[PDB]
Amino acid sequence: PSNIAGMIVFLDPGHNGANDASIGRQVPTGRGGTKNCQESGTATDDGYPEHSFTWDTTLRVRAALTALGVRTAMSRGNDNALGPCVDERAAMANSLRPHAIVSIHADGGPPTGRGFHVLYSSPPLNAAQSGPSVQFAKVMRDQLAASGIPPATYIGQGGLNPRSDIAGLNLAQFPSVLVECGNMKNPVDSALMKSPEGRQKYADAIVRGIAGFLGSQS
Ligand SMILES: [Zn+2]
Repeated sequence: PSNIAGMIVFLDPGHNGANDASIGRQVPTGRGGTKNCQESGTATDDGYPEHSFTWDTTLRVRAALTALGVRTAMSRGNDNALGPCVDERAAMANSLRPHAIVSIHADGGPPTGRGFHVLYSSPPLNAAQSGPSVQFAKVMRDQLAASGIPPATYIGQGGLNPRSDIAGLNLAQFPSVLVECGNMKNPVDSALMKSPEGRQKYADAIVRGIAGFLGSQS
């Protein structure tokens, strides 16, 4: 898509490369409650961690966006130390007033279920959540599915998953979606996630979703 160079994308590779006791501290959810600052994240049965999958996949997304002239910033800068709380990741995104926010995750579900789901804030708390973020979720879902990655068989509908319990989505004031790429407990998704080429496969599809949404906003 044209007229996307110079637009701003905030990238959030879920979880931290290391955790301490401060991840249990309570932070606001955006709907009047609190939850833990951070969670360790899930892992494959044999211990490949979500935080490394999201980190490396996000680096691949960033490189492709840079090649398109798209500005990026990331919520964390390594995969071996503490990272920001879930409310802080939303605050970092909001401080940038970006055109798009993508948080990248991997899920833990029943081992026979595989595929992606795209989460978005619902019920919406502001205009970005009510309109553009819903459109972004659909474009992202379409591009993941067009890439041959099946929509999740075990949660959501057709790969879309309206959610009220994600602090980073609730607190965003700019277009924002969270991509659960697959189920780390499933043999196919875990094998893809453990491979550099599989992580590139997820990244390429996410980039198509981002670029398609950015182009639609122009
Ligand atoms: Zn996660």
